[PDB]
Amino acid sequence: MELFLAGRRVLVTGAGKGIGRGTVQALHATGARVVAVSRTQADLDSLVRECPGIEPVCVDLGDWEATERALGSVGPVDLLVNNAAVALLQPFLEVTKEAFDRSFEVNLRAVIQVSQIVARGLIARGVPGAIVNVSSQCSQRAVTNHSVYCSTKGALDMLTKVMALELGPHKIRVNAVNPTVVMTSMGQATWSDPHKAKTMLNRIPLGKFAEVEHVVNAILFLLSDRSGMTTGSTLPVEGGFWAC
Amino acid sequence: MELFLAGRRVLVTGAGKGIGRGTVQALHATGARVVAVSRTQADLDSLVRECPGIEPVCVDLGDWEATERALGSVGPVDLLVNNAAVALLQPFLEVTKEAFDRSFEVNLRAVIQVSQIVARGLIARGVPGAIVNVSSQCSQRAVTNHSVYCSTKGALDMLTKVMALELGPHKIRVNAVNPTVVMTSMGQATWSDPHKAKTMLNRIPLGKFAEVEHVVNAILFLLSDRSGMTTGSTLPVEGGFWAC
Ligand SMILES: NC(=O)c1ccc[n+]([C@@H]2O[C@H](COP(=O)([O-])OP(=O)(O)OC[C@H]3O[C@@H](n4cnc5c(N)ncnc54)[C@H](OP(=O)(O)O)[C@@H]3O)[C@@H](O)[C@H]2O)c1
Ligand SMILES: NC(=O)c1ccc[n+]([C@@H]2O[C@H](COP(=O)([O-])OP(=O)(O)OC[C@H]3O[C@@H](n4cnc5c(N)ncnc54)[C@H](OP(=O)(O)O)[C@@H]3O)[C@@H](O)[C@H]2O)c1
Ligand SMILES: O=P([O-])(O)O
Ligand SMILES: O=P([O-])(O)O
Ligand SMILES: [K+]
Ligand SMILES: [K+]
Repeated sequence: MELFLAGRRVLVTGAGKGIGRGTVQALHATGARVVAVSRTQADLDSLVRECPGIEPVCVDLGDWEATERALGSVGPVDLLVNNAAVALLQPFLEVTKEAFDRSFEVNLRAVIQVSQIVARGLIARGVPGAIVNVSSQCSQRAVTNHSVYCSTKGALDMLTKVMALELGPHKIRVNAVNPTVVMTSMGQATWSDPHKAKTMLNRIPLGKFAEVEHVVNAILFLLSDRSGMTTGSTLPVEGGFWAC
Repeated sequence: MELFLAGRRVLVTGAGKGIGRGTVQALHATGARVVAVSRTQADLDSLVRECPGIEPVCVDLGDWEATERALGSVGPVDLLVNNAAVALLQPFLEVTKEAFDRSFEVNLRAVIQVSQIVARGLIARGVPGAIVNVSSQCSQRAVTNHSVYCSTKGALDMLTKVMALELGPHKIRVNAVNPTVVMTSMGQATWSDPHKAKTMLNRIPLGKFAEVEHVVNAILFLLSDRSGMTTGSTLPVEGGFWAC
């Protein structure tokens, strides 16, 4: 099923590791031109060795001022994948001001900032485009010790809908994908213990966690014109967790 | 908190046992006039003995024609509680035509028929009113062997919403209540295995099942003018089941 990403310029945040890195790889291989944004330069360095021709951009997206100086000069971007996030887990009664702030600055405020930059350029060129926000299964279902993280993702699902509403007349689509655990570093830091994992597994009808590949496939579908009448949506990649 | 039910005429379906029976008693105590509809006569005989003054109507609500003949002549009814239902549990691959038909005739078609009769009368008298549909936590979360039952409750939630929409201009509110397991006869036949109740109990934050009185409290709030701007909703009485 052609998806018409060959040739397009795509920006991916949090591309150094995990889902964002596999997204860059998938995109490169299909022919799109990629701008890889990430916090750690050594991740970008290896990625430009593996995926020749991408453009690396190293910046901490939690810093509004520094992001604007690094990204303002990126140029024409057709497609955008907002993937960077942090997961700072704390029981509710132990949540601190600093964990709150950092989590919201990276997981949500950055999503606004980068999206504005790409959406202003699409409008100025008068062309259509698409944005995918990587959310989570726990945007809609509570998990212990995840009150701050799950609130950013709950906020992100809603941000996705207002973006979709306000950007729809400029033919820019905006969608979220909501995966279950993925055994990236972020998932393995938390669900590596056979027992905690087990309690989640028993709730997943397909009886397994997601692979990076499942997530990328959903991302690529939502970026392509194949999903031309889908916007404001939250696409689950959670093996059926939300259904039961 | 005055909910001003005294003096109005309320119809309750499935009044012979469980939540419906508990609803009739609560209303009876508050001075409302109750029409009690149920399938089994002996259930209504003892109900009239404990709550003198209620009007019993004995009829099988799955029978459209008998219901019309039984209820067409019931008089001014201000408030309606659609509580009667059947739970015919079969694995999806064993669902039969008969279990399907019987479940939808009782759990949904009867809701339409009795609500039409009550809504027509209210509109003729030009007075406001309120309808509560008793739904379920399984209206939005799947449970094994409940494909038909959960579908009737999912249909009920949505019916509630269209009812709310069309009857809104006539000052009739329509809401649903969505309880977790309750240890009526309906709850005791399924969840009586200790290992059974355990699976679900661990997914309920308040760590217990619902009592009849919790459900009745919610029905009464939704019938009262205390909930005057609430229509088309599904109020969970499930100890937080839906939240995680
Ligand atoms: N893995 C799962 O269990 C899972 C489940 C549901 C949803 N998700 C979502 O999937 C997305 C990716 O997660 P993942 O598992 O791929 O995580 P990961 O393996 O930890 O990678 C996240 C990437 O984002 C980068 N990043 C984080 N904060 C940054 C910042 N302030 N500025 C620039 N880049 C930053 C990280 O860089 P550094 O490592 O250099 O900091 C890393 O390259 C997230 O939005 C996450 O919430 C993941
Ligand atoms: N108990 C639970 O765990 C639970 C959980 C979530 C939601 N709910 C909902 O709560 C409501 C009541 O449940 P419950 O536990 O109170 O059930 P129950 O104890 O079995 O009582 C149901 C009542 O409805 C009557 N009824 C059933 N079919 C009828 C028909 N065709 N015509 C006339 N009357 C009929 C029954 O009469 P007969 O017994 O004489 O047939 C009985 O009096 C239902 O809508 C049920 O789906 C119950
Ligand atoms: O809700 P998560 O922790 O499985 O992403
Ligand atoms: O009606 P249920 O969801 O308690 O089985
Ligand atoms: K997670
Ligand atoms: K049930």
